Amino acid sequence: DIVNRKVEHVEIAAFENVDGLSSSTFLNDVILVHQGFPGISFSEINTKTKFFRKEISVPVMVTGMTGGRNELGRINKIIAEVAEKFGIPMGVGSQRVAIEKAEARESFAIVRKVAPTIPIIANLGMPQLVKGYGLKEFQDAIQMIEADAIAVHLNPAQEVFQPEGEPEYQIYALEKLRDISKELSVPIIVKESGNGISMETAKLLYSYGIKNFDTSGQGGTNWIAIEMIRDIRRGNWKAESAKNFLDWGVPTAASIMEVRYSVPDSFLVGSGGIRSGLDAAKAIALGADIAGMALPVLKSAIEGKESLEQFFRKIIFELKAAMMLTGSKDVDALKKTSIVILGKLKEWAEYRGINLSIYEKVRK
Amino acid sequence: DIVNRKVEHVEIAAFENVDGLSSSTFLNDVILVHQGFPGISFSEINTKTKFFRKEISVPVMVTGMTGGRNELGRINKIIAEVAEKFGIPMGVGSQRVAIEKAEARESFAIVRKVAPTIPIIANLGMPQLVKGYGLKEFQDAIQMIEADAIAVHLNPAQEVFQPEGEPEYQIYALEKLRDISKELSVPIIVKESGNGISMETAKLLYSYGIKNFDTSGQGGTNWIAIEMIRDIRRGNWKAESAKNFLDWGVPTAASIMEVRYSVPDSFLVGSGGIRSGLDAAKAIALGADIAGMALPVLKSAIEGKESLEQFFRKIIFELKAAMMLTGSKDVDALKKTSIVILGKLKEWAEYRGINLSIYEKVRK
Amino acid sequence: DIVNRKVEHVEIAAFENVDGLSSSTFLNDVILVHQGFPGISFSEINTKTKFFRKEISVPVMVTGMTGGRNELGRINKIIAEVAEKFGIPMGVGSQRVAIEKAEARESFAIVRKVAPTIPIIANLGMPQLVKGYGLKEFQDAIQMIEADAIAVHLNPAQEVFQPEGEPEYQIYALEKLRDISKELSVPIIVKESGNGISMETAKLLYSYGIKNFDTSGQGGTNWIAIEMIRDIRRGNWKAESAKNFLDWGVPTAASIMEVRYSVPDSFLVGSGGIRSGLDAAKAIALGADIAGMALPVLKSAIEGKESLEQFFRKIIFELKAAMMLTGSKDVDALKKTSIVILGKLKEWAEYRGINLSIYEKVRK
Amino acid sequence: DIVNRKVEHVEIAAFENVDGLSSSTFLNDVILVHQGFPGISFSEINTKTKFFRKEISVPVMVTGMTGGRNELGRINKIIAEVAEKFGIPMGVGSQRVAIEKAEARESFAIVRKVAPTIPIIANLGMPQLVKGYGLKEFQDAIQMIEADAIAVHLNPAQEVFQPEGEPEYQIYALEKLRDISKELSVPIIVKESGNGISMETAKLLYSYGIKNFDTSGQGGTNWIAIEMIRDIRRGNWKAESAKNFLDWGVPTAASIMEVRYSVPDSFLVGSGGIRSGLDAAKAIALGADIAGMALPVLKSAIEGKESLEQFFRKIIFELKAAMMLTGSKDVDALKKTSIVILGKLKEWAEYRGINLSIYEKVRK
Ligand SMILES: Cc1cc2c(cc1C)N(C[C@H](O)[C@H](O)[C@H](O)COP(=O)(O)O)c1[nH]c(=O)[nH]c(=O)c1N2
Ligand SMILES: Cc1cc2c(cc1C)N(C[C@H](O)[C@H](O)[C@H](O)COP(=O)(O)O)c1[nH]c(=O)[nH]c(=O)c1N2
Ligand SMILES: Cc1cc2c(cc1C)N(C[C@H](O)[C@H](O)[C@H](O)COP(=O)(O)O)c1[nH]c(=O)[nH]c(=O)c1N2
Ligand SMILES: Cc1cc2c(cc1C)N(C[C@H](O)[C@H](O)[C@H](O)COP(=O)(O)O)c1[nH]c(=O)[nH]c(=O)c1N2
Ligand code: DMA
Ligand code: DMA
Ligand code: DMA
Ligand code: DMA
Ligand SMILES: [Mg+2]
Ligand SMILES: [Mg+2]
Ligand SMILES: [Mg+2]
Ligand SMILES: [Mg+2]
Repeated sequence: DIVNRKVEHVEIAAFENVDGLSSSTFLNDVILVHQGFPGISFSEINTKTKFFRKEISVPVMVTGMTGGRNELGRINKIIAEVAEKFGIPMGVGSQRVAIEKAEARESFAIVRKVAPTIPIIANLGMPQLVKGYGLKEFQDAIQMIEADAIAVHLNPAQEVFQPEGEPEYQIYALEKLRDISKELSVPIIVKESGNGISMETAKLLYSYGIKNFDTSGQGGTNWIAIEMIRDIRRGNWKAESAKNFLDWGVPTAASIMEVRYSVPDSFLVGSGGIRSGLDAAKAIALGADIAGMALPVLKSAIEGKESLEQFFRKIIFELKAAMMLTGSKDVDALKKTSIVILGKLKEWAEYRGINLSIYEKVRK
Repeated sequence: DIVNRKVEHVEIAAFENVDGLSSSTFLNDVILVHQGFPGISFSEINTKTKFFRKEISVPVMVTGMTGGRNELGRINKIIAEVAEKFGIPMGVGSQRVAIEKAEARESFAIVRKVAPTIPIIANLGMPQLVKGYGLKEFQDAIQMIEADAIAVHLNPAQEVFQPEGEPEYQIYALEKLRDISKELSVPIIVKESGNGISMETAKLLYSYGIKNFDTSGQGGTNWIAIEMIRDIRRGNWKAESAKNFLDWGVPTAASIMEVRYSVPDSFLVGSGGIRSGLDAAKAIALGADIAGMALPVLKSAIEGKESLEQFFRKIIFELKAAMMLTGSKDVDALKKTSIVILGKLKEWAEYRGINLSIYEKVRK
Repeated sequence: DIVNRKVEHVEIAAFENVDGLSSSTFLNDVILVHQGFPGISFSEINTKTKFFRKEISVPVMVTGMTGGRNELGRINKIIAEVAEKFGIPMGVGSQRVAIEKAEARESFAIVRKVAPTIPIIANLGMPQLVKGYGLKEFQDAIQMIEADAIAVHLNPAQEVFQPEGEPEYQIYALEKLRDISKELSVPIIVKESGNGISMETAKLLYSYGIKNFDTSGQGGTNWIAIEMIRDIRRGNWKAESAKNFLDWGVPTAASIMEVRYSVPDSFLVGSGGIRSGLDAAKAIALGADIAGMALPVLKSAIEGKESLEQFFRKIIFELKAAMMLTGSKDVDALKKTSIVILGKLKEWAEYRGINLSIYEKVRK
Repeated sequence: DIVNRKVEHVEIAAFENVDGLSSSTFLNDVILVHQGFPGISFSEINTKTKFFRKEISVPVMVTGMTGGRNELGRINKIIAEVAEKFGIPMGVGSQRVAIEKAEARESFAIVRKVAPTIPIIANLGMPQLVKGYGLKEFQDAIQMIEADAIAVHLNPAQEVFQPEGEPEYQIYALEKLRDISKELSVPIIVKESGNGISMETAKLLYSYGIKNFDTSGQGGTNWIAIEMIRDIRRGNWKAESAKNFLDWGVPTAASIMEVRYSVPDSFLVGSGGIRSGLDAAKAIALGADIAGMALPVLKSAIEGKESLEQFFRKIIFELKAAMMLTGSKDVDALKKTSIVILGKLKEWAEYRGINLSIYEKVRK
């Protein structure tokens, strides 16, 4: 029955209108400065970068989405085999459903069978830490796919509007997560799920030892929309309230700025509405180490292996065109390339006390 | 005949297009910062707060609207009994009509019969203070409903365009109000009626002893539109002039800032176009002690008791979602939560000498 | 034939779409701060003010438009008799046509027959000063209507696009104007004609003794558009060029700021797209001494005396509404009332070095 | 092969929708301040200016476009003979095609036969410098048309999306350019091609001795769009990627500021979406020495000699109208005339560290 949410989630995400619904990444307020003399040739552009103890071919990852039933595993299988082929890391979807039901397990393990070398990232929700999950459940999530890291997701907005949601985010959870991390052999990433990570939340997680963040800002998949749709579907009164919250959250671009600023040494995934290699380039230039994507990977995967391969080919070409046209021979140069910040993003940073001088120095 | 006006007011506000007509709250310029780790659980959120010497369940009030005839009293009955059920304060409409006609009295008194515990707020207009009302009339308004406070409304814009209107706001009235307040056993609130309270107005009222304010800013019920409609209806020439004034006034959000800034210890109702618990959260976060609402309460009340009950359930849920998602365990924490101010509201504050640093400290 | 262009000007201005065509006054960036406690009564509001040596009932004037043929004089007759009834000053149209043709004279003189007490303002164009006009022609313009002042118009944008235009604006014209002003027994006002007065132009005129200005900024009657239509009509190639210039000039609001700032002691008419008594209030609050209007007066005058009477009644009502609602018992108080400046006007002032503190003090 | 590309470029530029496609010059953020007293007469305005060792009649040039086949030469012939008649300089299109194929030569030489006195500017692409071209090729391009200068184009964005493009911009190319310039008897201009010159690029070029720049900013011909169209036509996958890059580049107005700022003594052509004499005047007032145009000259030339004569007549009239209306007797006075800069261009300059005070002094 958690298993039908799982398919309903994928079905609404894949086929309903929830991508950027009434929301914004603020990435239109970021401009990469064009260099008419790049100083490089396209063919010498190098996109390799570090992902924990592995090297990856591109600074992009697929973030966690699904798992829990065999048709969901077939999607994970297509994503994982193509991610392997391209040398990109892949997070799986929440593994709760496979801690609760042994028959859900293969729909996650298939990822590692088909992708033996790339970084694979486990996944469990914060609310499960408040309800009993502890070290052993983390280790089971991890071994089930021989993960190189585990992502713990924050989705309080989703849970608030979810018909059968669990909006429990007591501080005790962080004490538990900090303890669990002492004992785990792989790092923890804390990621949002469409509503973004602010500086208050990043400093707080940081105070409990978390150094790896995934912004998942607003502007991309709108989980408040997804749950609004599930509410409409059951005639649940919450739907009209969800609609008032459609634009709730920290935009992706602002979240990247807030996390890089407030935790200058964090390992940062910039995600939530990254739809092109140009978006990916902007995310990294603003301050992320890697760009994350979920929804468009799902939509291509459902179309098939070849559609997904073409999708990555296009993302990668678009990333390298942005590096070419900013004179960035490598990911490190991209992180330092010249930008312009305009509009609401600029007003957001100013109000929030993001001194642009210190900002430029910190993103580099 | 003032009784026909009372009827025509309700009918135009309920059924014509005057909610936010050519006007704006500026609340879209206020963003509540999302906290992906709230640090609390939904179920522990506490919405109680003080309203003078009483405790109320939710920091929201229904502000004054109607009374004067038995159908108007049936509306007041429904609002009051639901307000009583939910532990929320209720203002009644202008009681002038019941000072002038004894047969109008029961349409107000019904409120206290059906709501014996909640704060009830009496109502008289400023222009009646310059025309002979004094202490006794205030006391009669109060005792008629065993009121816990009396609201004196400012409606000069309305009066100017009213067919019918009395635009008399001589300073003598304030002298009289200050004198009356010496003798009254309950507090006075001064409220606008759709065009908002500016800093010069709030400082002037304060200089005469007024400490309780209700912004009633523009962007909600447009009273200049309502009178425009009454002018059209009678082929009165003033209609075309009212139309040029549709966007006149201080936007709610700016008014909240101006009042809180210029009278930092004021008790503040933030109202005028509050249409969701999210709007209510923003109002409180910006500087108000409570959020006030009138028009959407009227619309639900007209549909009936159950519709009105559902409306409050939804407002309260939305308020709590916004507290949850900012990590606000209680009203006091919401007042201090992180915000961003952008766009025209930012420009309005800057031009008016609202130093944002000092604003932050003052709102807390 | 000059007589024909005068006919054609009125016809295009009255009947074609040239009011505010692709242009803006920037008055939407000026907000008058609402005072919910005005401290006054509508009936005590005083709108009297000084116009040179006379008193006028309202701080509004009708600016120069027409004259030159008998049907044009019938329009001047109607405007003048209504202006007399209301105690408002009236400028006449360029009197060149009546210096050149004695039969054109009565169409100006009728103004003074019918309006024996109000200020009447004569009119000649700056280009004529470089083409032979001097003292005697000014004195002839003045005595023809026993004028209390003479306006000299600037219209270089119009003359550039006019099929038979004279774009001659040699500095010698100012030397001549300065000399003439020594000898004249009435004051000179220099007025633009839909393209506005900048600070450089105001300071230059001031250096030659000019102390009285009429901004005639962009956003109201678009004279470039008028000449563009005349060019289309004659298949003149210039029409396409005029179209690129439709939005050329200083917006009225900016021009009022520029002139009041750069010449703090000037006598200032704020005009160019004043369409309501609210616009008129904003213009005075921004820095003008009086609001000027031309096109809407022509349109009403063409419809008849009673239409024109109704029009002034509405402007006056709207002006007094705005004074009531800002707590302005008189014109002097309106000049000092609180405002907000936002948007492009704000950015215009900042780029042009208009320090807002010193601005606030100067407008007063 | 390349001859076919040359024909398809002209056809797509002339007849498809690529002029300003999803892009912007930012010239709408530049306002020339109107001067109601210009202090000059239209007939005394002088538009002459220097272009290296020649005098040209108007501060406008036609920038390089075509050549390579006899129908392309017939367009070159028409533009050249009209340019000659008007005293305006003309660049030819890339001469690569005529270095590779001797039959393409006459389509360039024709320009000098028909325009013996005006400056003619040769053209080669920067990629060819890394691919074997050097002094001799430059000298051939120059003698082929007895050029007064040679433009070297930057088009890395075009090359990236061009189906058969060569994105090779190694620093060695600049080393070679600098060496060539020692030996050449005419100056070098470095020009972009629709995507604009940033300060980092201008400083880098300057460091290798280049002092002559042509902004060719985004907002006019969109070469990324043109190549997108060629990719669509060939079902080449890159088209979808080009589409994501449609708004890539430095807007013309921003590029003019960046170059004039970071290289104050540069000789500077402002181009990329100059469509009227008004645009031309803005470009010069902002900091360019001359305004450049390509696409609208092509579309006129294709209609014929008389159409192109009419086009120039219009551009020059518009330019002079803008001088007239700013009080600019000559090109030098235009470069110093008062402007306002607003909106995104203002935010762009602030973010990029362009101090407006120092900007003003340098643009003069
Ligand atoms: C269908 C599907 C389902 C999930 C997701 C999304 C998608 C589309 N996402 C959130 C996802 O990883 C990502 O953070 C957000 O979707 C923002 O990225 P995009 O805008 O989708 O690129 C998500 N995140 C998570 O941490 N655990 C989960 O199980 C899921 N589930
Ligand atoms: C039908 C009706 C009639 C009244 C009002 C409202 C409406 C809708 N309001 C104004 C109300 O108290 C509130 O200040 C404004 O309407 C702004 O709130 P809303 O935007 O309507 O939530 C009101 N104000 C008051 O002080 N005395 C009054 O009698 C009236 N009457
Ligand atoms: C039909 C007509 C004819 C003229 C004008 C206007 C109109 C509408 N105006 C310009 C006028 O006085 C005013 O400066 C502008 O029209 C801007 O004000 P409005 O936007 O029209 O209110 C004008 N100005 C002036 O100095 N002498 C002239 O003779 C003319 N004639
Ligand atoms: C048909 C065509 C062909 C060419 C171009 C343009 C056009 C439209 N342009 C670029 C051009 O010179 C100019 O920099 C840009 O087109 C921007 O100016 P416009 O917006 O077209 O005025 C160009 N530039 C150049 O240096 N060498 C050339 O071969 C070409 N070819
Ligand atoms: C976007 C995201 C985190 C989806 C998981 O939602 P959920 O609450 O259904 O996950 P779980 O299965 O962990 O409860
Ligand atoms: C919004 C508002 C204050 C309505 C009451 O106006 P009114 O002038 O009809 O009230 P009263 O009956 O007190 O004159
Ligand atoms: C708007 C305005 C000033 C019109 C008079 O133009 P004009 O050039 O025809 O006047 P004159 O008859 O004085 O040339
Ligand atoms: C806009 C511009 C510079 C066009 C020349 O393009 P190209 O790559 O076809 O030129 P070349 O013939 O020099 O390769
Ligand atoms: Mg969950
Ligand atoms: Mg009243
Ligand atoms: Mg004239
Ligand atoms: Mg090339």
